[PDB]
Amino acid sequence: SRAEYVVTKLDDLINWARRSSLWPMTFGLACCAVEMMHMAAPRYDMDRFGVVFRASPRQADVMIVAGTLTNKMAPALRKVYDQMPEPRYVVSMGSCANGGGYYHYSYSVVRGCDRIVPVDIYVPGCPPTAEALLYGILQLQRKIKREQKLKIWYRR
Amino acid sequence: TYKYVNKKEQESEVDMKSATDNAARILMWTELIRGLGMTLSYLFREPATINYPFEKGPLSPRFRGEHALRRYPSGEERCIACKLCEAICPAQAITIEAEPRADGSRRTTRYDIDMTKCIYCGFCQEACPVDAIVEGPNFEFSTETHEELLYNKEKLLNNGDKWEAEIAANIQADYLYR
Amino acid sequence: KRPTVRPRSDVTHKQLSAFGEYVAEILPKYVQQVQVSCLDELEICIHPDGVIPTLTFLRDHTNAQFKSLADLTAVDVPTRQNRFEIVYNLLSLRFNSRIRVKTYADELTPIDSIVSVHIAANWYEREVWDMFGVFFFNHPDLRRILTDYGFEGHPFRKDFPLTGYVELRYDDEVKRVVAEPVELAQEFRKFDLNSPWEAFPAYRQPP
Amino acid sequence: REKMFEFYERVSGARMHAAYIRPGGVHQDLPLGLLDDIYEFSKNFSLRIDEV
Amino acid sequence: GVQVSPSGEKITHTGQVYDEKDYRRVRFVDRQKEVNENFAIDLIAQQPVNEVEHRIIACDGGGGALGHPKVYINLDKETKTGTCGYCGLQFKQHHH
Amino acid sequence: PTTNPPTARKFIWTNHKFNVSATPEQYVPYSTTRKKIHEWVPPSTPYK
Amino acid sequence: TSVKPIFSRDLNEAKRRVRELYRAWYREVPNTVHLMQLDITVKQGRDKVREMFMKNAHVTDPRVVDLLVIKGKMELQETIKVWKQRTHVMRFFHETETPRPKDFLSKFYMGHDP
Amino acid sequence: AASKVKQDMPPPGGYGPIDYKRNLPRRGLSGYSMFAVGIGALIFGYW
Amino acid sequence: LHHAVIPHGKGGRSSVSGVVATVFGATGFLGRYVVNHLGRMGSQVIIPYRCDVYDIMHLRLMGDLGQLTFLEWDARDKDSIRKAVQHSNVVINLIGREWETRNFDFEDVFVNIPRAIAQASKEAGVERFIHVSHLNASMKSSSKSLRSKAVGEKEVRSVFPEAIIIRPSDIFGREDRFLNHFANYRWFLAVPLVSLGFKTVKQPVYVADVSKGIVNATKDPDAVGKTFAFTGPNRYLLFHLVKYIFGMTHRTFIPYPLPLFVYSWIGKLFGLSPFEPWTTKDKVERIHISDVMPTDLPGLEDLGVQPTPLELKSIEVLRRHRTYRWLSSEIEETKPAKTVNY
Amino acid sequence: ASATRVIQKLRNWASGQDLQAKLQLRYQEIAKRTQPPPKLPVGPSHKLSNNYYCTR
Amino acid sequence: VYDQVEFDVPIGSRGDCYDRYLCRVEEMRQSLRIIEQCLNKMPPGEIKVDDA
Ligand SMILES: CCCCCCCCCCCCCCCCCC(=O)OC[C@H](COP(=O)(O)OCCN)OC(=O)CCCCCCCCCCCCCCCCC
Ligand SMILES: NC(=O)C1=CN([C@@H]2O[C@H](COP(=O)(O)OP(=O)(O)OC[C@H]3O[C@@H](n4cnc5c(N)ncnc54)[C@H](OP(=O)(O)O)[C@@H]3O)[C@@H](O)[C@H]2O)C=CC1
Ligand code: SF4
Ligand code: SF4
Ligand code: SF4
Ligand SMILES: [Zn+2]
Repeated sequence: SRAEYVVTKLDDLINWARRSSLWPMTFGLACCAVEMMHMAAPRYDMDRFGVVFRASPRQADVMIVAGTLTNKMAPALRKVYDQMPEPRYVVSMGSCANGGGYYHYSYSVVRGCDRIVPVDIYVPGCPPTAEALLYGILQLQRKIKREQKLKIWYRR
Repeated sequence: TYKYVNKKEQESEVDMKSATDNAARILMWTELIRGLGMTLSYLFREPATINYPFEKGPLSPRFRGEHALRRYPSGEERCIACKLCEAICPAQAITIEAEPRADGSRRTTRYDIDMTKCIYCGFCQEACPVDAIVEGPNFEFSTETHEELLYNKEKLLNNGDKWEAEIAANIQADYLYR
Repeated sequence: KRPTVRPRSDVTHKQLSAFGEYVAEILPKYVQQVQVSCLDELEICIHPDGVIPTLTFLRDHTNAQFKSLADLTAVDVPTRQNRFEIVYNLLSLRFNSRIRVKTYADELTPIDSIVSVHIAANWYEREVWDMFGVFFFNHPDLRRILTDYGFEGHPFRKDFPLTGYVELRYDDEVKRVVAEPVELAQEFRKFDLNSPWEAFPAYRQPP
Repeated sequence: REKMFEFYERVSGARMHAAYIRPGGVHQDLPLGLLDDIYEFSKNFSLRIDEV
Repeated sequence: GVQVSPSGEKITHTGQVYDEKDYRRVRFVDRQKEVNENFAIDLIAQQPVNEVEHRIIACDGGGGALGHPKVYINLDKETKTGTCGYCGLQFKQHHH
Repeated sequence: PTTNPPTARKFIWTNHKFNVSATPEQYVPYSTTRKKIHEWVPPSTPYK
Repeated sequence: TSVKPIFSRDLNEAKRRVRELYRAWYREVPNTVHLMQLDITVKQGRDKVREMFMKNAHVTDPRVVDLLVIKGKMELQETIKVWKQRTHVMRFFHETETPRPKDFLSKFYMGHDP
Repeated sequence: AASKVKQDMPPPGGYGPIDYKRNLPRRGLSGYSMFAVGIGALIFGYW
Repeated sequence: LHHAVIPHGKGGRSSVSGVVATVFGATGFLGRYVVNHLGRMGSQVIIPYRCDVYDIMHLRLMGDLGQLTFLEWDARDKDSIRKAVQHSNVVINLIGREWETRNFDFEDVFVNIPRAIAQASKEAGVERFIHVSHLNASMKSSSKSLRSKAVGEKEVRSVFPEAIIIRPSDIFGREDRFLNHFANYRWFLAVPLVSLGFKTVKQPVYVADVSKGIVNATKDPDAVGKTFAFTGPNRYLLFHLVKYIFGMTHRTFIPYPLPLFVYSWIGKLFGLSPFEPWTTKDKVERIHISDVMPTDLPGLEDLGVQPTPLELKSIEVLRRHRTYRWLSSEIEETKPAKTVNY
Repeated sequence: ASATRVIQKLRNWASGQDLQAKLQLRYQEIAKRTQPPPKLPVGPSHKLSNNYYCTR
Repeated sequence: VYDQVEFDVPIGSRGDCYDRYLCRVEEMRQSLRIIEQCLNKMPPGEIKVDDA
C-alpha cells in the first residue's frame, strides 16, 4: 500500500478523465475548419471518442487553431486561450497555423501560432486529412496519458 | 430557361375538404411528424462511422502527403540538384545547396523542407525530372514540436528508405497518367 | 479552325467600338483614349472630374444600363507621376455586355466617390484607401477595411515590402501581443526569371 | 461531401485543395473507374436532397 | 560508412559534424542525430561496370519513364569508364 | 502483400518505426553543410 | 506650383483642423484609459499624443497635413469606439522595442548598420 | 497483343437515367378521419 | 569566440546574441522573465526542468525555433547537471523556495545545489556563473533562509571565485508572493503587522529590472566577480506600503499590532499545508526584517537599468484583486505611499 | 443490407421511400482500387508534317 | 461547354431567405441534371493544350 503507487494510479485516473473527455472550442478560421467539420462527421465521429465542441472558452479544454492567424486576429486568439481554464491544451492544425504556411512572407500573418500561444501538438497539411487531425487528437490523448503531476507533487 | 420555386401558387379555390385538411395539418402537426419519421428511419440505418485507427479511410495512389527522396535500385540518389523543386515551390519551402560529390557526381549537401510552409501541392514531384522528390501517402506524422517539422536531407532520405515499397507501387500505378 | 488557338469574332469588337464612339462623342469633356482589345473588352479612360457623370450616364442612360458595379480596383505604376489607375468594371444585364472605366490619381490627388451612384462602392473605396492610400470625397464612413486597427502603410503600393515593417508576438512581461520590427529566420528569395530575349514583337517599345 | 472529396483525391491527390484545373486544361486525366462511381453517387443524391 | 567524430557525433555523407566546442550540440542531448546509414557513394561504387560492344551507349536508368532522361555516353577512352550524369552506372567498351 | 509482395531493395528498412515524437530516437534538425568561411589560424610562436 | 487643394487653401486652415484634432485627442485620452483599463496615467497619454503630433511638425504642404488629419480622425474614431483594444493603444509606447542608440560608437559595436 | 487508347470513357449507350426531381411523396389520412378519431376518443373518455 | 557565437543581427527574436545560457529555476516567478529577456534578443536558453511538461508551455513560446532547449534533471543526480552545462557559457542559478518540504531543506536548495552547479560549471569551462542571493542575507539573521543563502553564496564563491552574485530585495510583479500576499490578507478581514508595520523598511524592486540586470551582467565585462544589490529607488515603511496596497486594491484596511511570537506560530500552522503554504514562519521573519541600506554595493544603474518605481507598476498587479465597483479606477485616485530615508 | 426484412419495412414506411434501393453506403457497387494500366491518347499537335509552331 | 448542356435556372418571387434556400436546393438538382449529361457525353482526347 505504497503512497507512490496509489498516486500513480490516481494520476492515471485524472488523466483518463481529462483525456476521454476533451471538449474543444468552436474556433475555426480558414479552410482547415472544413476538415475539422469532416472529423465531426459520421465517418469520423468525434463524440465516439468523447470529443464535444463547446462554444464558450470557459467550458472548453482544447482549441484547434484551424487556419491562418492574422495580426488583426491574434489578440482575440490569445484572449480566448487566456480565458480557457487550466488544464488547457492547444493543437495547431495546418501549415498556416504552424509557420504561416502559404502566407508566411505576408505583412498580415503571424509566422506561427506558437508565437502567440504555446502549442502541444502540430498537425501538418494544407489541409490536414481529417484522419490526420484525429491522429493528432489521439497523440494528445497519449501526451495527457503521460502528465504525471501528482507523482511530481509527491516528489517535491 | 428558368423555373419558379415559390410562385406555383395560383388563384385561391377552397372547399370544405381542403379547409379540413389544412386544419388537421395545423392542429395535429402533420408536417413535423414526417421529420420525426425521417430521423427515426436514420436510427435504424447502418452508421457510416469507421473504427479508426483500426479500419481507415480510403485513398488513391495520387495521394500527396509526406515527402521523401528516393533512390535508384542501385542505392544511388536520384536528386541531381537541378532546383526546379525549389524554383516552383510556391511556398518557398525548399532549400538546396549543391556541391560536386567526391566521385564527381552532381549531388546535394542541403535539401531542407519546412513542412510548415509546404502546401502539399505536388509541383515538386511533377517538376523533378528524375522522380526523386515525391509526396508520399503518409499523413500520420504529427509532432509535439515545431522543430521536428523542418525536414533535412537525412530525414527525407530515411522516409524514402521507409516507404519505397509503397511509393514505388503507387508510382507504377499512376505514372501512365502523366 | 485551329484547335489550340482561341476562336475570335469581330462582331463584338465592332459593337464595342461603335458604343465607344457613342460614349466619346456624348461625353467629350471627360473621355480620353477609348480602346478595345484583341479579346473583346471595352476600356474607357477619363479625367477624374468625370467619374460621377460618366458612371451615372452609364447606369441611367437607356442604351447603356451598366447598373451593377462588379469591381473597383487600383493599380500602382510608380513610373508615371499619377501612379494609381482606378478601374471601374461594370455590367449591363439588359445587353449582356461589360465595360471598364479608368481614371488616374496620386498620393495627394483624391477623387470623388460614387456611392451616390453605386452603393456597392462603399467597401471597395474603403479597400482602395486602405491598400493604396487614395482618398475619396463625400464618403459616408471612410476608414480601414482589411488592415489591422493600428496599421501604418498602404501595402499594395509597389514600394511597400511584401513582408512589411513590423511583426507580432506575445510578451509575458507585459502580458500582451506586441509589434516588433521584422526579423525573419529565412529571407524571401528573389528569383530573377525574366528571359533576356524579346518574346512578343507586337509590343516592342521603340527607343 | 466525403465521397466527393474522394473523387477529388482520386483525380488530383488532395481531398480539398486540388490544383487540378490549370491554364490549358487539367493536370492529369481521369483514372479508370471514376465516372462509374460518380454515376453511382448521382443516382442517389436526389434522395438525400429529398430527405433534407 | 557512418564514422564517428572525437565527440561521438556521426559524420553524414556531406562531411558535416559539429566541433567539440560547438554549443549547437545541445539539440542532440537526450535525443539523437538522424543520419542516413546507406551512403549512396559507396553503394554505387559497389556496382559493377556494364560492358558493351557499341562505342555509344544510352542510359535511361531503368523502367523507362521511371528513370532519368536518356543520355548517350561515348566509350572511346579505353582507360576510363563512362559514367551517366544522372545515375552513376559505369560502361566500358568490351572489345576496346 | 501476401500475394503481390513489394520489390526487394537493399536500402529499404527491415523494421518499420512508428511516430517517435516526444521521445528519444526522434528527429532533430540541423545543418547538413560544412563551414563556408574559414578563420585565420594564429601562430603558436611570438614575434620574438 | 499650381495644384488642387484637398480641403485647405493654405496652411493656416490646416492648422485650425490640426488644433481641433488635438483638442479631440486631449479630451478623449481619459475616457479610454478608463474604459480600456490601461495601466498608464492620463499625462503619459497626452505626452504621447503631443509626441505623435510633433513627429509630423515639419510638414508644409497643406495636402499632406489634411491627409494626416484624416488619418488621425480615423484613429480617434477607432479609439473612441473600442474597435481597437489596449494592445493597439500600447503599441504606441513601444514598451519592448530595445531602443537603438544614436551614438555612432554603440551602433558600431553592435552590427554593421549605420 | 497490342494496345489501343484506353481512357475513362462512358460505356456504350450511356449511363442509366438519373433521378433529379422532387419526390416528397403524399401520405396520411383524410382529415375528417383524424378529427373523427379524436372526437370519438374524447367522447369515450368522457363516458 | 567560436564562429557560431559571434552575435549577428539587430537584437530580435530571430537574431543571434552570442549567449548560451543554462537557467536553473526557469519555471518560477523570475525565471520566466529572465528567459523572456534572453529569447527576446536571440540567445540560446537551456532550461532544465523537474516539473511536468505542462508547466513549461508559457516558456515554449518566448524564444525562436531552437533557441529553447528543455531537459529533465534532478538536483540529487549530478549527471543531470553536467549534461545541461556541457555546452553553455553562462549559468544562472535562480533556484530557491519560500518553504521546506518533506524531501528538501533550505540548506539543500540554497547551499548544496548552487555549490554542485558551480562545481560542474567550473569543471565544464563556463566563463560566467550568476547566482541570486538575498539583499538582507547574513549569517546573523533571525530567518533561516537568509543564513542559508549567505552560506550558499560563500560556498559558490569558494568554488567559483568569478561568480556574479546578485542580491535583490522583495520583488513585486504579477505572479509574485509579496504584493499579492499583502493583498490577499484581506480574506482574513484585517492586516496583522508587527509593531504596526513601523520599525520595518522595504525597498522593493520590479522583477523586469532584475531580469534586465541579469541579462546584462551576462555580457558586461566589468561585473565579473562582483556583488550587486538590486533595489528599488524608494524605501517604504511596511505600514504605508500595505496601506497603499489596499488603496490600489480599494479594500478596507484594518491594521492591528501583533507580537511576533504568536504570528510565527500562525505561520507554522499555515506552513503545515502539504501543498504550497499561504504563509510560513520563515516568510514571516523575512517580512518585518528591515531593509539594508545600499551600503555602497553596486546596482541596477551600474548594470544599465533605471529602476521602475512601484507607483507605476502596482496597478497591473493589484487590479486583479479589486471588485467590479473599483476595477476601472485609475492610478491617480490612490494616494501614493510615504517615502523615507532612515 | 444487413437489415432483416422488418427494420427495412419500418424505415421505408417512416421515410416514405424505398431506401434499400438507394443506400448511403457503398457495397461492391464501386470501381475497384486496382485498375488495369491505361493508354492515354495524344493531341493533334503530335504530327510530323504541316506542324510548324508559327502556324499554331 | 455550357451552351452544350441543358439546365433550368431557379427563380424566386419573394426575395427572402426561404426563396434563396429553395433556389439553392434546385440548383443542386440541376447540377445533377448537368452531371448526367457530362457523364454520358464525355469526349475522348487529350486534357491539356497541345502547346508545350
Ligand atoms: C366535442 C369536443 C369537445 C372537446 C374540445 C376539443 C376538441 C378537439 C380539438 C383538437 C384541437 C387540436 C389539438 C390542439 C393542439 C394544437 C394547437 C395548434 O394547432 O397550434 C398550432 C401552432 C401554429 O401552427 P402554424 O402552422 O404556425 O399556424 C399559425 C396560425 N396561422 O403551432 C403549434 O402549436 C405546434 C408547433 C409546436 C412545435 C414544437 C415541437 C412539437 C413536437 C411534436 C411532438 C408530437 C408528439 C406528441 C406527444 C404527446 C404525448 C403526451
Ligand atoms: N520575492 C522573490 O521572488 C525573491 C526572490 N529571490 C530569489 O529569486 C529566486 C527565484 O525567486 P522565485 O522564482 O520567486 O522562486 P519560485 O519559487 O518562483 O521558482 C523558484 C524555482 O526554484 C525551483 N526549485 C526549487 N526547489 C527545487 C528543487 N528542489 N529541485 C528543482 N527545482 C527546484 C522551482 O522549480 P519547480 O517550481 O518546477 O520545482 C522554481 O522554478 C530564488 O532563488 C529567491 O531566493 C530573491 C529575493 C526575493
Ligand atoms: S493550411 Fe491550407 S487548408 Fe489550412 S487554412 Fe491554411 S491554406 Fe487553408
Ligand atoms: S508539394 Fe508544393 S508546396 Fe510542398 S514542397 Fe512540393 S512544391 Fe513545395
Ligand atoms: S527537382 Fe528533383 S532532381 Fe531537381 S533539385 Fe529538386 S529533388 Fe533534386
Ligand atoms: Zn543513367
